[PDB]
Amino acid sequence: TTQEFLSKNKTIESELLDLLIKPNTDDSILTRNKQAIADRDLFDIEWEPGQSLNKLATEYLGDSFAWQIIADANGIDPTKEIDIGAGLKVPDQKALENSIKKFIVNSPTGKQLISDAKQSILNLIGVGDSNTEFSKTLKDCIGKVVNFSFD
Amino acid sequence: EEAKKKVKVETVQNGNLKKTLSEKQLIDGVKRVTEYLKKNISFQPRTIQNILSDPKSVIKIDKDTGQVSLFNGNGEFAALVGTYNGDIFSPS
Amino acid sequence: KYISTSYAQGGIDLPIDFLENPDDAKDTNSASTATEVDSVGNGTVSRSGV
Amino acid sequence: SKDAFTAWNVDRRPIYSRMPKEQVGTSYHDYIATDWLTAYWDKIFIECYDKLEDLPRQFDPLQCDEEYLDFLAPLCGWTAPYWSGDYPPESKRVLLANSYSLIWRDKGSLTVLSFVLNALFINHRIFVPGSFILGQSQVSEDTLGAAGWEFEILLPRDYAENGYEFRLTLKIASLFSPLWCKYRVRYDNL
Amino acid sequence: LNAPQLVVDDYEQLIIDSLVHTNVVSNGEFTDLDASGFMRPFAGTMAYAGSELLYKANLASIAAAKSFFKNVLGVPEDTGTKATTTLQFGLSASLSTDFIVPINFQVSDLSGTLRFYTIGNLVIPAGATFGTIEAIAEDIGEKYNVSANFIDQYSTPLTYLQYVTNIRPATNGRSGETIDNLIERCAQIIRIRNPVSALDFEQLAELTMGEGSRCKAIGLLGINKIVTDPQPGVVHLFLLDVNGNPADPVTISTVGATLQPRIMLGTRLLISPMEVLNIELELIALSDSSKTFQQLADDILEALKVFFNPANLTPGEPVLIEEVKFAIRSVGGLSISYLQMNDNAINIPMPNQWTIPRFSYIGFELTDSEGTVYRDNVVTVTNPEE
Amino acid sequence: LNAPQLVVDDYEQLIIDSLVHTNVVSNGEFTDLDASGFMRPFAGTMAYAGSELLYKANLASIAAAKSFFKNVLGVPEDTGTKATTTLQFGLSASLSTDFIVPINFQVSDLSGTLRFYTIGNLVIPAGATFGTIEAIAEDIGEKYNVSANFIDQYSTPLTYLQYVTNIRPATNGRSGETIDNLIERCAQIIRIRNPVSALDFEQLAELTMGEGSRCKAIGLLGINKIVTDPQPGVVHLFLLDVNGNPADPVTISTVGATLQPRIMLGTRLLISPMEVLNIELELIALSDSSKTFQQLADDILEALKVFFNPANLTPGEPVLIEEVKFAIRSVGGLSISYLQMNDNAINIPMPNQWTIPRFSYIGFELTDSEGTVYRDNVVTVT
Amino acid sequence: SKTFQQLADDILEALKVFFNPANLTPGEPVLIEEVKFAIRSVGGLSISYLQMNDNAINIPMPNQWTIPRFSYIGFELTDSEGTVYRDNVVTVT
Repeated sequence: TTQEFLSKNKTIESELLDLLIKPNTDDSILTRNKQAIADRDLFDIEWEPGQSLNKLATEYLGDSFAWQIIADANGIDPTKEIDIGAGLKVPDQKALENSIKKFIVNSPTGKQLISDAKQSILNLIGVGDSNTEFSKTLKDCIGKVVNFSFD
Repeated sequence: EEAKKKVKVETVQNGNLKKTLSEKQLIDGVKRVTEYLKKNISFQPRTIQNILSDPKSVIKIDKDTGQVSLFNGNGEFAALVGTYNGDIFSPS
Repeated sequence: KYISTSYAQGGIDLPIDFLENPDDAKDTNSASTATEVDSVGNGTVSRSGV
Repeated sequence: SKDAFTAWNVDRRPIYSRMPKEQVGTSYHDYIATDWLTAYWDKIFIECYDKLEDLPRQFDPLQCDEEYLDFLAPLCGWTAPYWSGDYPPESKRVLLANSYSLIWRDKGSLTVLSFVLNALFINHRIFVPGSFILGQSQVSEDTLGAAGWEFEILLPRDYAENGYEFRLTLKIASLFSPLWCKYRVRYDNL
Repeated sequence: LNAPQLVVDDYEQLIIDSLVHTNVVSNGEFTDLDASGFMRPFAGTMAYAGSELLYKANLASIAAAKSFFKNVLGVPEDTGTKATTTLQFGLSASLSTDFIVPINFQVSDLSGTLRFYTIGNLVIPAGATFGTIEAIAEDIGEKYNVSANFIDQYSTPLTYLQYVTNIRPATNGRSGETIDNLIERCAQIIRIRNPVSALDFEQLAELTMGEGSRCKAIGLLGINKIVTDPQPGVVHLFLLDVNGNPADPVTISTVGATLQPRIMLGTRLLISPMEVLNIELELIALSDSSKTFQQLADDILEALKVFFNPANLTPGEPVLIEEVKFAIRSVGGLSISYLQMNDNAINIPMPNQWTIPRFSYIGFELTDSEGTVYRDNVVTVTNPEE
Repeated sequence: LNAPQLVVDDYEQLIIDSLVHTNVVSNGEFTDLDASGFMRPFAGTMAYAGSELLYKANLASIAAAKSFFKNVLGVPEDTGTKATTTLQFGLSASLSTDFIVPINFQVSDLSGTLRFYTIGNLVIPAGATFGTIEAIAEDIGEKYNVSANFIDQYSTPLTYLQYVTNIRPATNGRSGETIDNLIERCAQIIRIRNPVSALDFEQLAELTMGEGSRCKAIGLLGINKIVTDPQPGVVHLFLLDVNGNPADPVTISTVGATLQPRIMLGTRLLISPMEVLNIELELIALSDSSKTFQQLADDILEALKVFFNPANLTPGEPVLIEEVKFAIRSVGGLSISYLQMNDNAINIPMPNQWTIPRFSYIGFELTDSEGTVYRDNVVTVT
Repeated sequence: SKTFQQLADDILEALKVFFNPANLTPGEPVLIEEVKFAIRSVGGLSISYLQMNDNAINIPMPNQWTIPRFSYIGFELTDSEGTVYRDNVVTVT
């Protein structure tokens, strides 16, 4: 019944169930901004009186809600003050599409081309849900009746 | 373009709502339904309070039509209480 | 809208009962109520079945 | 279309301050109803803004509020008997602060056990039995010795036997002293 | 999950508070405080956006904690566990050729609702009449934890295949884990380095031995298993295998090999199988008629099987009759009158530090308002040993 | 689980949905949805303020994670470190008083692009001609990492100050840190582990000593080194120095100071020098004529030095003559006929569990097919 | 898992809900099992002894028109450390 075991040094049954802590960077709040737009694709403007991120988004990106990209391109907390004469980097409209990195992912179903970028650009590109296919939209609404718990 | 067109057309009042319920709207709807059921438990039919007393009983809110239903522990359909649109819950 | 299609999975994406209808009740089974009996009086009486 | 700094930190009206102002006489800022209707939403947004600003503080155990100690306990690895809602909040702060740096890193060491006992406000002495005790053993005739896997936790007479402190010490020793070691909680003979 | 809420986030509450604060900001110049009045459109329009924004603003801290638990220590998102059993197939006659039962062969119970599939191809050599192979349940869940000789119905007929059954009761059916179980799994990774002070408890019960097993670490316990004789430098492990029985010697050897490079040099590790105490329950309860007698009995049996899970039980700890009665009442729709465990109404202490309870038999005597007495008896274990 | 997304994916969608909600609330009355409507400016302004709020919430959750890393985990996030060096100021005269260099003394390279500032006040005492103080870069970045003597230009001359230079090369200049590096650095803290097995103790001893030293950890071995009398809770360490000799007391103290705070309660750590057994080899082999005698001698000597390397030897294990023969024959150009280790042709067992072999002499007696005898003695001891 | 004061407050609210007139059927006996379940449903405790009107049995209703009323609760709570929290709450008026 009992099995006397003494101390050892290196065993493979322990390697089988060994390493646990895994430092993988997966989709989370602290990995949304991993991807960076190339420096050659930006414009280096100067902060002047009367400027705001809304204006910069409107003139350069054509959309008022695009400011999230600009701040994400600069590491700027918007509610913080931008000093007068401080430099900012504004993304181009036509040069924002080349920050979309396409790679092939392997699946038991098959190869899939996948877009990768900072999440702000992903939201801006998919605005209006134009890029996604209608089948995806129908898939997420298939389960309309949602199980709720009662107390 | 589609939103204002759907706003112009009068809502069916028996099928799909014009605005599909979101997750937070679903949470608020379950809150309102639970409040109403806890307030009106004594007037509920014998069948409804029988399933409500079950700890394994579930309510089910339709995300697109707003219908709220009661299912017992077995998962079979038991009864319907009302409809929840974006703002108010209407019992039936 | 009318060409795009997606495929879900039997257990991964949906419960399996979503893909079956109650009309076609599965074939169940039960202990047979017709088992022949030995009235000889030598041993157990049930002969057929299990 | 004004900047976020002025709207959130100077005006503190992130909604109203953005309403158009240019056409004096007929504009949103020229009618006080616009100010009244949006006041609650600006208030709520500013409260949420201050909460978000203080959020990074709330993840520091020494600086956070007591509502966050239980929320941060799983992050520091404190679940199961190793954690307790009955612990005083200051002890919770001290245990959470030194989890990855002292407690889990060197678990089983004398320093870790003594630190955990001190964090819970338990004066104690860790004493390894031996044949030579510095207080009273005489150099001429007494001998040197050691216990091995044995040690003891001596508590002052201020505590009551098998009371709160004795049984808390037993629980802590079971959780943090190495399992193969023989330990006994005892009254300090000094 | 239990994170403080930064701001109030509720549609109706936002509407009401917005109207009241609009009244307050003016010196009572705005009096339309009716939360369903003519200001309902404006306030509701504002409150819709307000709630849809504050709902996400309230998720910041929990998002940070989830990101920490996910990135720096990747933890798999557990979905469940499928029950497994061992099917024996028996042929009608001795063949001159080797019979083959294909992979994914479907077997079921009498009712036809629980379905198992063979793991791989079974080759019964020519001249043999039976052969065994493992089968896995169709889906996750505790409802697939069936007894021995329950799964014997098969639809597709094979030539000369006479019968099929399950020799073992299917086990390890799990529907998933709660938030607290996942939290505990994450925390054990944070604190298991150099197992000391009953982290041996945690290194084997769910690791290196399977999911559904149990361990019990006792310090200073010699080969005699007598508490009053402590042996410094000795750690004794008592093991219950993944099947819920005392551990097989092969599992003992495996766990010893796994733990050898992790124990302190000079220390002695002892590993022995755990022991089981059988619990027999008799319940006399009054039914509220909100459930049928069969439904009540099934619910009570399922609740007790959850309660007496070795994962939910601490070895060596006494079974408290109040806790059992609470677990029974948590089913709902009944009122407990009397409960007997092992022919008494008192708490059941474990014989020693390394004995796990295992409830085996339960008798029901349910009385309704009309006065019908429903009597039933259920045996849950194969036999008193296993 | 997967963290929820904090920002709203589509804010114009939020505005449109809020307007459809106005119609829902009014049950088919509020149908206006363009910018000229009454509700659209309010809804849009609220949506934009909410976008700002959710961006700040995202930043706040990220900062909360980073602050948890800094305060609890102990790993701060690097947003850029300013490079630091050690400036030395050399005087032109030996003052009778104290020479005080103020803080923030600006020095720079020849181009003036890279500028450093003293971190503190430099106090050269009376009778001293030079003094050292650390300086920090003007800005973050890797461009401030220069070699020695490259930072010597200063614009504000001081009386009696002859030269200013940096004896050290400026280091620790980084322009930032990716999230991958920070995550891996956080994971490294969690992985930290005190030694608990014999191999762990040995490896930790080698790390403290240095490349080329060896250790042996034995449990239950008392201070008297008597195997027949075990002592509970004792871990004996036997060390062979980085030079191959038994560890001297200074090395013993150096490794003890490092290993003492790592042992857990109830364990007694004893550290003792290793023991060395000298191996003498006498070899008679037949060269196949494929290589010269001198080449064969050099190759066999090198192969045996590799074989008897401390890293290749397990302390306390016997020296097998067959393994030595295989190591010698592994060169290929010879054929061993006779091998003697310490005047014997049998495996040498070590006297105790803490002895490592160390060969100190080899006698080559090589022969070719023609009968030429090459004889040599090589003493490999220091 | 909870402080003594939090446990006492939660048990008090649970019992106030349990003995709410709307939740009580007049003329029905007050089952000690039901009170034990109501207290245990708080979660952070484990009941060892409960006495209703100086007895550990069900209290039958005098007639068919007697509605029970919660009047007094005596808390004697203990933790694994042996600390005892003692209190006596009168719920009248």
